[PDB]
Amino acid sequence: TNYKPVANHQYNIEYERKKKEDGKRARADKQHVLDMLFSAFEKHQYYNLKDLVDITKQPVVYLKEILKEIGVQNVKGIHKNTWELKPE
Amino acid sequence: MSSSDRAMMNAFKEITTMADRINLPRNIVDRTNNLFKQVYEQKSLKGRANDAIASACLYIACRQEGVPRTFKEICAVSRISKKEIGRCFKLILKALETSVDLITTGDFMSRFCSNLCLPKQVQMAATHIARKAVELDLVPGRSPISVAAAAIYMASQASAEKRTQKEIGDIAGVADVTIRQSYRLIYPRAPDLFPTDFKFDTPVDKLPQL
Amino acid sequence: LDLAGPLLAFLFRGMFKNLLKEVRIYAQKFIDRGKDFNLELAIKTRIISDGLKYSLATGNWGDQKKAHQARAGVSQVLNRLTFASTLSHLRRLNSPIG
Amino acid sequence: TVPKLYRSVIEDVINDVRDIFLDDGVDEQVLMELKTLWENKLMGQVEEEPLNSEDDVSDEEGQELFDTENVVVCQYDKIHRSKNKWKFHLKDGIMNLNGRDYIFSKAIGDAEW
Amino acid sequence: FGVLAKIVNYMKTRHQRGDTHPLTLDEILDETQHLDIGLKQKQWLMTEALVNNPKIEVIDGKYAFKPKYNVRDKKALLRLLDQHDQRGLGGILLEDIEEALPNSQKAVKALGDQILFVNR
Amino acid sequence: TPASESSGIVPQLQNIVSTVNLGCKLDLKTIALRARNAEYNPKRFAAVIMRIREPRTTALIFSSGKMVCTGAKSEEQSRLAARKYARVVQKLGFPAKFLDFKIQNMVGSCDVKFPIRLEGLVLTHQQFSSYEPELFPGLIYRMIKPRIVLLIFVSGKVVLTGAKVRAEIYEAFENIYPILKGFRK
Amino acid sequence: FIQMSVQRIVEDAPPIDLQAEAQHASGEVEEPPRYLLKFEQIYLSKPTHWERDGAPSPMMPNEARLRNLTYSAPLYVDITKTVIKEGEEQLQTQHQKTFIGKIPIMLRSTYCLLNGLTDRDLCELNECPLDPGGYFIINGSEKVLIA
Amino acid sequence: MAYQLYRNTTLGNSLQESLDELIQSQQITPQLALQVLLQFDKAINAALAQRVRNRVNFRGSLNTYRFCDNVWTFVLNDVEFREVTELIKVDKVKIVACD
Repeated sequence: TNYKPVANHQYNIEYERKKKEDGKRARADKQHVLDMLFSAFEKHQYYNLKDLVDITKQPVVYLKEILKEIGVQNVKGIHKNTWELKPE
Repeated sequence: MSSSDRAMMNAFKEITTMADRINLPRNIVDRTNNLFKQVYEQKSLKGRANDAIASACLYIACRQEGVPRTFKEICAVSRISKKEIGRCFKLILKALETSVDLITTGDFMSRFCSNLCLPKQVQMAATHIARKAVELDLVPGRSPISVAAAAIYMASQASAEKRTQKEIGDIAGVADVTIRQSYRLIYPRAPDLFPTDFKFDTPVDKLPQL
Repeated sequence: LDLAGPLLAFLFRGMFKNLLKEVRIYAQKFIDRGKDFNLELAIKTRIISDGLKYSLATGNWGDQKKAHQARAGVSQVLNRLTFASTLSHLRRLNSPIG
Repeated sequence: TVPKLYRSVIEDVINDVRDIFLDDGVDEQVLMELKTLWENKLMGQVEEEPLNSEDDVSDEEGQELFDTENVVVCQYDKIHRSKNKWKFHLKDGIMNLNGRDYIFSKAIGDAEW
Repeated sequence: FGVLAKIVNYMKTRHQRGDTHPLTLDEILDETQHLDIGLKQKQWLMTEALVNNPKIEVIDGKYAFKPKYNVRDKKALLRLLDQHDQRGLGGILLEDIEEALPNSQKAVKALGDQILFVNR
Repeated sequence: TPASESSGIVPQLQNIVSTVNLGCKLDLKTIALRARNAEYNPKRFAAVIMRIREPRTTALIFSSGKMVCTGAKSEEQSRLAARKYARVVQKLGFPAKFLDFKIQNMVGSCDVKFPIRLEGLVLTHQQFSSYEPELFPGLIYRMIKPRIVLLIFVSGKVVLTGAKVRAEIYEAFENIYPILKGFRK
Repeated sequence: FIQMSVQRIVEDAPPIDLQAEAQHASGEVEEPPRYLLKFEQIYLSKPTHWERDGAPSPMMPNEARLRNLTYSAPLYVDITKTVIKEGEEQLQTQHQKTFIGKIPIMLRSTYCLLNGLTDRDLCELNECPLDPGGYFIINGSEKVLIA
Repeated sequence: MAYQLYRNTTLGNSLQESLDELIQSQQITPQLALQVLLQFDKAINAALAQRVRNRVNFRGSLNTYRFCDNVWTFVLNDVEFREVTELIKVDKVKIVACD
């Protein structure tokens, strides 16, 4: 018979990791994020929103506010909310 | 043509998959299925994880069948923290407006002694030891399972079927020091706590100390 | 002549493929979270167990949801009219009836 | 033994930048001047607005800048507090106490506030 | 592209902030403390980037507005709007805020005056 | 005739929680910087945590300007600290105020000095009393009279909280003590 | 079949390994995590039944008839967990011994422990000495495979 | 991330002053001073991870504290650094603790 661990082990393991850092970070970046945008878009004209979320450490809704500010977006013929910098 | 129930529908498969892991009687599971259905129908707690509710339904049914299983055990078959199960449990008691029952040590004398393959005489002796101890409130603090395990320990220590606290501790899940403390609380009455129908393998005087 | 062993192994083989994939579905969940692995939690023993309960009880042969039509009535309740009737039941032989 | 270690670093840092000095086309005697200069350097209210009716519980901040304090710089491993009881777990530190210089690899502390 | 988007955005920002006057590339570098972008890049930005921009306005030796060419007219765009013969090209709510002031206070009065809004 | 057949053991109040608005938006980063005895980490929480040795309660300074006072032994002391907190924030250079001050929570405790049979108690008052030895060693009594929560322990110790009025602790305790005496072991 | 065939399937292809997603750009995490699973001997308990108290008991085929239970035994397995975690900690192994199921057993099987008992033992069990079985008991009902 | 802060020390400053002199005497280029300082930074970090081994215990009541950008800055008073030979009591000490 297998021991009951009062809390899910992996969840518990998840806990040691979880307590280290949060995704709830600050917005002192109406600037550092655009600079990073030049870096990414220098490699390709357009990127997926999730991938844009990966470089960032901020809420998507806030991120949505930024991508609207210097760009527009697509379905790129692939439905996916893909964003790119404004050609104009 | 049924998206609303699909998490509930899946929850009962997961209830069944949770009852599966430890060979639970279906009557218990059925009430459990009925309990969830009821909890689902309220929807007041829709802001809660289904698997916790299923697990809490499960803890309740065992108590409703007069044979509770420890959250520790219930945790073994689920990802939900004992805390969240307890939390959800309270919510269900409030949700379904129904009372519960207090635990008894003897209800776990069976399987643990079974897991140790201890003979009924030791098993029954432990139960008296436990029963006498609680009637006298010799241990107004320690969890009854912790108290029961030490009684079992004492009993096992009163028979040839002696076992180390760590093995017992391992089976009950309680800390080996907690048994050690609980033992210290029951030890003063080790001799008189035994049932009148018993055959020592070791004198109470020769009962170890820790 | 078809017997229980090669037949059971076929279900055993199929359910194991079902079981292997079901655990793999957890493995997909495991990579999804990236949270530590749990072997006992992925387990769904009953699936095969209950699956076998059907084949054994009804005499039917398959996943019932799909393949089963060509293998109905593999297995039946023992006859106890006489011991000889019973022994006859134990030793009876059948065919795909063409 | 500790002052020796400090030297080891002095030798190691100077030597390891030597090649950089060369890359600038700078003479190694200048490097020796660097070391030489360096070594020599070594040795009540009744309204929601009249808040000022509560003035002065704060003390003087100029207590914090006169180098009355010797300085310490170190990474921290763990900080703990219990209402007024503080606990500190520190590592890899540079201390400068009474003009003297010290170093440590690990530090554990306790404090009340 | 990013730098240009940064240049446009800064120019927009400083203008909103109060600097309602034509600027230069050098003046932007200077004010942004990014002057050390390299003469080559500096030059390429000045005589190709601010040339490939399709809406950049050469006032003389100073670049002007790309998104809003109209003056700080603020309230009243009635003369343009009334033109039902061409619907009035009317103005975008974004364009109106860009023009001078937030729309809402003006709009509340305008809703009972001469302006109607569709969410479309 | 006494109000209760048992009466007293002075349930002493031990903690008060209050909140107040400084009437202005603040920059906690600056505050954290300026303060000599406060902590702040946006990665952990959006407010500054400040403490004073005189009040010994701790304050929570939201960017909104709202503040929380904790640790105080009395509503006044909570008010005093919060007022004391509000001045220094002002003294940092901010237009802090004492707008909308109110008590948020009060905590009391006492000992009945005798053991009681919780089994009977959780049985007889399941509607209100609540306990689980597998959960927590203390019995939880949620009184509704004055909406008070009590915590009842095997040793006879009791804790009361959720109060915004000190009398309610006395009152909640005045109702529960006789009952407890009737549940003496 | 019990002795080898199920085991041959267990001998066949149960080992599986799984590798986590790379999740690009994370940094310098050396490469996506990876996990492997390994299996050894399969184990079978004697026919037994778990009473509502959660405790086990011997499954008497006579008991199976009365309580209308399905004659079955626990099936157990040696399981191994094995990390080519694609990290510096390659070859780190973790052992399991896992309950996989309850297999219904043929009467008079080798595992039908009554098979050694005398007629006198069988009558002591209230079993019929001229009842060789050879058919399963499912939900207390007798079931025979037709060839 | 490399800790530039360790350049703001006697060790770091005596280097920088000696280097600044070398810049005043123009015996080196400012770029050279930067690379050497950068190397010194890398070198001093390494020495901490390697040559350093000694640990110390300390006690002292907290006088003041501050925290921002994952760096704590305290100032404690009546502090006592404890070592088997170099016991050191101090009226006040400033503590900077980077992450």
